[PDB]
Amino acid sequence: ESYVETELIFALAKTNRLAELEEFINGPNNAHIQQVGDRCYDEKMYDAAKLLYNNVSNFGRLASTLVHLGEYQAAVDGARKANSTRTWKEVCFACVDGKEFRLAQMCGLHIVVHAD
Amino acid sequence: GGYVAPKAVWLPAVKAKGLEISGTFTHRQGHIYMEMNFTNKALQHMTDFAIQFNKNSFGVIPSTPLAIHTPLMPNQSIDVSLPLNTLGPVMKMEPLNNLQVAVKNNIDVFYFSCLIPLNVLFVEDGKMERQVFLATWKDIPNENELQFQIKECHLNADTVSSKLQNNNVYTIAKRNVEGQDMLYQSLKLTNGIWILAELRIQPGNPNYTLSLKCRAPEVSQYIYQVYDSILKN
Amino acid sequence: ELFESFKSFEGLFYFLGSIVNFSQDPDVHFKYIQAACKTGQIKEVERICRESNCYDPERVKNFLKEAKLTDQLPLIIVCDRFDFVHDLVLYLYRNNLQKYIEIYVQKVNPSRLPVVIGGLLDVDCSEDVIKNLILVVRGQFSTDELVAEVEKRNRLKLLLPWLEARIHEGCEEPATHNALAKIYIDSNNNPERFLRENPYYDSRVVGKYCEKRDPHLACVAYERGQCDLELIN
Repeated sequence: ESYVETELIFALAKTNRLAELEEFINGPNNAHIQQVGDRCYDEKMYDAAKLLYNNVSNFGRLASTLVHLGEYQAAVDGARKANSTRTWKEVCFACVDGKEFRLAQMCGLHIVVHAD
Repeated sequence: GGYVAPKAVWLPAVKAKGLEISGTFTHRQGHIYMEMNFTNKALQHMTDFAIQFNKNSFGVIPSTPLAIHTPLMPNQSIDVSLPLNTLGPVMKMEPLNNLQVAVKNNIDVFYFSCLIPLNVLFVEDGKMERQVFLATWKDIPNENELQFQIKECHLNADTVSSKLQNNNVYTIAKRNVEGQDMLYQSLKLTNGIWILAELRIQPGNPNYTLSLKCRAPEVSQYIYQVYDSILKN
Repeated sequence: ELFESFKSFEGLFYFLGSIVNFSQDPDVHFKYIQAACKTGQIKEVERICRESNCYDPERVKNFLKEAKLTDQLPLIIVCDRFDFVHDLVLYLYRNNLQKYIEIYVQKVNPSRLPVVIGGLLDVDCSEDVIKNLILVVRGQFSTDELVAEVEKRNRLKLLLPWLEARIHEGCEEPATHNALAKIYIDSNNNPERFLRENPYYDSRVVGKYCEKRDPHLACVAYERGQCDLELIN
C-alpha cells in the first residue's frame, strides 16, 4: 500500500521511533513522502521530515524544517546549493533572528542580485 | 425545420462489446430519418452493420440498408442518417411511441429501445379547412376530448402559431375572447389520424390549456408531449 | 481467476489479447500486461497500451517501477500522456539517465524539452549533459518559457553557446535575439551598435526589461522601435 505505510510512518512520528523508522524506510517504501512528510513539521514533529525530505532531496523545505527545528548551520549548508529566493529570505530573516550576523551577511550576499 | 431533440445515448459501448450508438429523429421535407452516431470503443474493426426494428404503432421501418460501407476502426465515430418510412408492419406498443431496435455488426447483435417523438410523424398535408374542422370537432365524441397544460409558457399566439407551423401543426383560426387567445389547430399523422386542438392563452396565466380531440385518444398524451417540447425549445 | 489459479502461463493471455477488442475492463488488461511481462513481449503490446488508454496509470506505473526491464520505454509514453514527468525523472535521476530523456525528445517528443530541463535544474543535475542534449538535434522548441524557468533558476549561462551557433547562421527570431539582448544585459556593456544592426530583437521587450536598469539604453531601444511616447513615459 501507500496508505498503510504513509500513516504508519506518521504514527511512527507520533511515537518518535525515527531511529528505526527511517531505516526501515530504505526498503521499497511504496509510500508518498511530502504529504505525511508535510504533516511532520505541520504537527511540529520535526527531525523526521528532515530525514524524509533528505532522502528525497527537498532543499529549502528541509532547510525550513531546520529553521523551525532550531538547526541553523546545516540550514545554510543546504542553502548553499538550494539557492532559492525562498531559501535566501529564510536564512536572512532567521539568522538575523538567530542573532548570528557574520554568516548572516555571508548568506545575504546571494540575494543582493535582487534589489527588491 | 421542426423540432429535433438532441442525440441521446441509445446503446452504450459497455453493453454492446464496444459499440456505442447515439441518436435522434428528424423530419426533412416529408422524409423521416433516424440520425445516429456510431462509435467504435472496442479494439477490433467493426463491419457488417445491419439494423431492424420490431413491429411498432406507426409502422416505422428503415427504408434502406444502413449506409456504413467501410470498417469502423477502433476509436472512430461516424454519423449515419437512416431514412425511415411508415409502410411497415403495425403492432401497438406500450408506450405508444416506443421503438425496439436490433443492430448487428460482425461481433454480435445488440438490442435497444428508444422513443419516437411524434412530430416527425406530422405530415405536410395536415391543415384542415375551417368548415371541416368545426364539423370534425363536433363529430368526435366529447368524451374523446383531453386537456393538458403547457406549463410556464410566455410566447405570444403569433409565435406559438409560427413554431407549430414549422412542425406541421396548422393554426386554422384564432379567436380573441375578452383578452384570451384561442387557437384552433390541426395536424395529421402518417397513419391518417387527425388531431384537432384548442390552445387557450390567458392573461396573467403562465400556463396554457391545450385541449385535444382525436378519434384515437390514446395518441393525445403523446401530441401534448412534443407540443410542449416544440414550445419550450 | 481460474486462469491465474494455476501457473496460467499465457493461454488466457492470448485469450484476452483477442477479447481486448471492445473489452473495457482495464484491470484485466493490466493483468494481461503483467502476463506479457512474465515473458517480456509487451513490445507487441506496449503499442496497444499506447492505444488502450482506459486504465489507471498509477498502480500501473507502480507495477512498472517494480517490473524491471531496464529498456522499457512505454513508461515514458504513459508518463507524458498523464504528466507524471516530475516523479518519473525524479527516480530517473535517482538511478540513471543517459539517453532515455534524449531518445524521448528525439523520436517521441521534443515538445516537453524545457519543462523537463527545468526539472533537471530543480534536481540540481550535471549541466554538461544538458549542454550535450542541446547539441543533440531537436524538432520544435519555445525559448520564452525556457528562459522563464531559467530566470527562476537564474542559470542561463549555458544555452548561450547554443544561441551562438544558432545565430551563427542568422535565425531572425525576435525571441532568440532578445534572448541575446538579455545575456548581453548580463554581459554588462553597450551593444548600441549591435542594438542597431540587429533589427531582429524586440525593443519593447528590452525596454520593459531595463525599466529599472538602463534608460540611457532604453533610449536607443525606443529609437529603433520609434517608441517616442514610451520614451517620454
